[PDB]
Amino acid sequence: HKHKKVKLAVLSYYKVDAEGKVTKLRRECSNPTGVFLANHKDRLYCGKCHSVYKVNA
Amino acid sequence: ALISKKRKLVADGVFYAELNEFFTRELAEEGYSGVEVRVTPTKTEVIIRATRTQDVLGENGRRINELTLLVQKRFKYA
Amino acid sequence: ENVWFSHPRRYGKGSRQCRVCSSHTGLIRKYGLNICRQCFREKANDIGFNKFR
Amino acid sequence: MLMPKEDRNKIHQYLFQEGVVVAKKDFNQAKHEEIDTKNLYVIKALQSLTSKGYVKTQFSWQYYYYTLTEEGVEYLREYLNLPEHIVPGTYIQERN
Amino acid sequence: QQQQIIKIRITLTSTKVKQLENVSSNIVKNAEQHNLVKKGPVRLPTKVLKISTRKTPNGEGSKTWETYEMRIHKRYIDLEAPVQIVKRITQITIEPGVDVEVVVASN
RNA sequence: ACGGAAGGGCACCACCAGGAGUGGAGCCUGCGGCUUAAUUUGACUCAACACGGGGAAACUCACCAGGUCCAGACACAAUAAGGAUUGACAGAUUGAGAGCUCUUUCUUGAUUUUGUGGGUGGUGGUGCAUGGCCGUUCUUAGUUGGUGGAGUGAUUUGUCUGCUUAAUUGCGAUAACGAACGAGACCUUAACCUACUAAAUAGUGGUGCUAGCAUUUGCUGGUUAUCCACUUCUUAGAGGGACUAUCGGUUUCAAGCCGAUGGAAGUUUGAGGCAAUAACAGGUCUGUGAUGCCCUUAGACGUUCUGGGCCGCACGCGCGCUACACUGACGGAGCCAGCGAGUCUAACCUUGGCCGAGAGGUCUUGGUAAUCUUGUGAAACUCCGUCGUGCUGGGGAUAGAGCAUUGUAAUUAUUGCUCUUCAACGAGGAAUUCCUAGUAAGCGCAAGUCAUCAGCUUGCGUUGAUUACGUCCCUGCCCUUUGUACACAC
Ligand SMILES: [Mg+2]
Ligand SMILES: [Mg+2]
Ligand SMILES: [Mg+2]
Ligand SMILES: [Mg+2]
Ligand SMILES: [Mg+2]
Ligand SMILES: [Mg+2]
Ligand SMILES: [Mg+2]
Ligand SMILES: [Mg+2]
Ligand SMILES: [Mg+2]
Ligand SMILES: [Mg+2]
Ligand SMILES: [Mg+2]
Ligand SMILES: [Mg+2]
Ligand SMILES: [Mg+2]
Ligand SMILES: [Mg+2]
Ligand SMILES: [Mg+2]
Ligand SMILES: [Mg+2]
Ligand SMILES: [Mg+2]
Ligand SMILES: [Mg+2]
Ligand SMILES: [Mg+2]
Repeated sequence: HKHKKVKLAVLSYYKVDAEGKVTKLRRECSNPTGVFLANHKDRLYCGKCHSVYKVNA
Repeated sequence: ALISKKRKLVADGVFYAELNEFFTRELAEEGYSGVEVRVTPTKTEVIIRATRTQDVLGENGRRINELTLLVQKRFKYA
Repeated sequence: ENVWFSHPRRYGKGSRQCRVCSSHTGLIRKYGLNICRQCFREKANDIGFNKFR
Repeated sequence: MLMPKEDRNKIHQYLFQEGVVVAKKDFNQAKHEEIDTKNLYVIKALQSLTSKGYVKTQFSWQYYYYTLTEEGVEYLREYLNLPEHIVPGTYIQERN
Repeated sequence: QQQQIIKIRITLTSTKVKQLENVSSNIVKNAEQHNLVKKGPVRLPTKVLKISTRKTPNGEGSKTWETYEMRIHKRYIDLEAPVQIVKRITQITIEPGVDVEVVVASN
């Protein structure tokens, strides 16, 4: 009754030697707990914004 | 704290009854007999009438400051 | 994370209980005793309530 | 079921800080006096302590008096990472 | 500070008339040989707190009732005394079972 | 112990003389039955049935239809940090803005999960396993032993024929004598105190100071370093007071009883509180974190949330409210209690002003209280009117429409108010209850319950009878003699 907790490695971060610099799109925003979140269907899961969250991507 | 004398003296009796039952349950092996409450200005003193006044006072004051801490913590005493 | 766990208990029987046994029935509220009738009988002497007449 | 480690720490440190806890038998109270956590949390944390020892429990009119034990002081001081026997925790503190 | 009138009222409340009248006697005497102008101890009507209960913990039986009583006795004394000495004599020796309230008036 | 055996007693939970009734009506309320998803239960003569403080909208709650949660300690074996576990927006789903569960992908981090033991909780069972408490026998007057006497003994006497008392209370009789418990004493309360102590939180008289009158002092409003005095009334401490006193009668001339006088008081001065021994398979496990044992413990009998039921209506019974009218209803006016309770330890008791027919609303006020609500200006009652013997201007059930208040929520109408509807009921059968003086009865008020709700209870005062001061006829209980094949005791 939970996520399978599969051996998930780092996601949304492609490589470090990707011909040849580090390639991590979605430049660091004010959401540090940067970090990658859930997209369900044109939505994002509010994870750190306890007060205000006005952004859509 | 701005209470009528009626409700104040009733609360004082209820305070005594609860103290008595608490000491009855805690001070069993200590031979607890009864309790007395003298309310003086700036201090309320609770006299515990017990048979063996040694174990109730523990060693160097054990089980008597434990009781003082418990009583002030339940009844909100500074 | 639990909004379904509490319904109003501000007035009425369920809002009060005996300070001795936590019973909602036979509760004596005069002068703020908040003790049920049975426990009051067993504890009236050391509250200060006595039988005279 | 569960209990956050921060709340369990802030109850254990409170217990060790004076040796006693008083908790009204009222689950759902959502705020113990002078402990920044749930009343249910303090009752169950101290119950877990009591079952393995470490604590004496008395009820007395719906109020859950809790006392530290001489063998539970050692467990709490190892738990809270305090200097060994330097702080009694904190019974024999001032008057002596 | 030096022989100044205070307009004090000492209100004595208790459930035990004997000790209540001992404290009242002590106050009146300490006013007497200290040469005060005092309004004698006024005795307010006794308050009888009545609680009427059924005797049976269940409901069976003849319907027998009990009336438990608590008696509250109230007195008060008015004094015109220097504050320091009467404070020293009345802060001390507070007998148990008697609640003492000392209040200053601007009358 | 019992007796459809004899005798003696006692008692308005018996009767006599009577009073008020109840039983008949309509409503209220409890109980059985019926109904039901559930209509949760316990109690069934006194000694169940306005009882469980049981006036349940939710809660209470124990039941029914459902939905969550774990608040399953602790120990052991596994599960995990290549993550044991936790929580969620949105939608589906759901009564539900319960991430309950799914879809989804985020979050969290030996706090937990699974199993085994073991715990915990339970208004689940068992009151015929118990404790405590309560009720009942019985608030009756009874119970017990030491020494002595009787008897092999179990046992018996004392502890009794009589008289007397409320009392095994006494006077007496006496193989018993002297004692203890119970009764009494005691305690609380009610009544008296011009005698004591005192009071701006009680009251009164003067008046420093006034002041308003009608008048020339009658009625009153105001201030206590904007006064003096006092304690009769009130309060409450300490005391006093009654001991059935005095006198007469009567008694075995004793215990006592009766009458008169006096007295605040002469029914144990009134009423209560406490209250022995031995018991009851009396009630309560549904008051208790009192409790043995049994049951259950994660799809729970734990706990919570939503909804419903507890109130359901061919009917049978109990406690009651309102009545059947003129000893009244209605309108106006007069107009008088005592016992209480009450908020800053949060909205309690509410004056006054204003608004509104009303219920109520609104702005302030005082009171943690002998202070303020509150002189609780209560109702019955009194007077003057209207009505006029007509189910009538008696009665107010049932029902309609509307305005409010409490509360999250008022539908199965919470309650209140207004207008309308205007039933039975013409004094109640067999039967049956309570009661002897400030009592019965009538009348309300406060308190408990309580957010709201009393037709209930616990108290309080207001008005205030008639009848008898007795008997053993009925009922019940106790005692003596007696009979017994009863002792699980008719
Ligand atoms: Mg008759
Ligand atoms: Mg009738
Ligand atoms: Mg009838
Ligand atoms: Mg329910
Ligand atoms: Mg003998
Ligand atoms: Mg005998
Ligand atoms: Mg006796
Ligand atoms: Mg007596
Ligand atoms: Mg006087
Ligand atoms: Mg029984
Ligand atoms: Mg019912
Ligand atoms: Mg009055
Ligand atoms: Mg008519
Ligand atoms: Mg009419
Ligand atoms: Mg009308
Ligand atoms: Mg109701
Ligand atoms: Mg009732
Ligand atoms: Mg009869
Ligand atoms: Mg024969």
